[PDB]
Amino acid sequence: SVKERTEQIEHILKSSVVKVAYGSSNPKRSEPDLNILKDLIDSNYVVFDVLLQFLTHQDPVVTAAAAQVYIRRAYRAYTIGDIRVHEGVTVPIVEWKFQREGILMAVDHLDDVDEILSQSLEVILSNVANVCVASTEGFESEEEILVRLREILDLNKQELINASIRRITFMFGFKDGSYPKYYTFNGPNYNENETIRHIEPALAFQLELGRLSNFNIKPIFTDNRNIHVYEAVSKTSPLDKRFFTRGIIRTGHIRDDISIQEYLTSEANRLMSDILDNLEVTDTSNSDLNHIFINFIAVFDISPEDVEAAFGGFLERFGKRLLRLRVSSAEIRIIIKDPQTGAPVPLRALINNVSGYVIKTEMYTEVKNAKGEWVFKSLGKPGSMHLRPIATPYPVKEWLQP
Repeated sequence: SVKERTEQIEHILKSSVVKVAYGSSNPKRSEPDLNILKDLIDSNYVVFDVLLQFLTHQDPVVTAAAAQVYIRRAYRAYTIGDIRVHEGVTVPIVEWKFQREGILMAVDHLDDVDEILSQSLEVILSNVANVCVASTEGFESEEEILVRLREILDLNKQELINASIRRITFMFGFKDGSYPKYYTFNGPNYNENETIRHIEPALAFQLELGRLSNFNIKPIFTDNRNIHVYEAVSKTSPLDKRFFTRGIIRTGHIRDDISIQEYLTSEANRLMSDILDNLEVTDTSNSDLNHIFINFIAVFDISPEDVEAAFGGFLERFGKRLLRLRVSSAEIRIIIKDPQTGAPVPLRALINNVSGYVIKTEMYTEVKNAKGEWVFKSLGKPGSMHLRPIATPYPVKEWLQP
């Protein structure tokens, strides 16, 4: 796959750019066919892991077709406008509108940023800036690479504001399969939003950090960038300390042999082990109600009954590890494709150790309320949160309030 996908993109981007037959030359710069890219933008598989490669490629016409992907996909749950491709100081600059405007830039090395930055800003808090770096051959530590960003930011600060930059994101490509890195900095003082590291901000909703609105969060950086760990402390009670962990699975390659059930289940396990590793290391001192949240991103042909079955025994299998770490509940978010309609239908497994004697895997779908809001709707018999809103924050231990 890594290779075959990477190969698949080269062709796929170029088929959008080709308008003509053999021999006859094509326009130097035309639009790219959406319909060809519509596979890549709406794909169930991962894309942002390699796609970044094809942004600082040779042909500038390609770069453009690759960026649309990045933006079209990145802002797919947004009503996107029209995209305009400029030429900047060195590299081209892509600009789009959505509902506010966004800038996208392509670079070769972090030393060349300060340059194009200021320039690009001449294209013009409510707007979005984000930058891809092709490489950082020159630095070593991460903290090293940051402090240059902190400069590169603090240096253009004024210009950044004058373009109403809500937030600016620095991306870092790869080719070996690693998911890119991301550093996003907010606001009128430009500063790392540490809580959304290593995710495009448009997709950040994936972590569902809103649901931690009753606690004071702090990330706890990790080798692994599918896993986001947060130390959380009740706003109303400093003794109610917890550890919310927010894993995301996005599928690179499904095998032929194995069913969807087996896939979900193994991929599922594979996180857990890492997840639980990172905890069996970090200082989880007076923790007590720790939480795991696996968010599958692909869409799947499995059926609800199959899904549920996929997670029978899931936790039981890590009994000790979960018990010493004091994890109590899990929550998994899977997306089925309706058998007839083919429409994607999201599910929600919720598994609860609570009432310590047995585990309980409540199941649910997501559905819009009468009022507008999305709502857990139990698949089976009414369960804990049958009409409750999906976006409902985690409640605090009230009996620790002074």
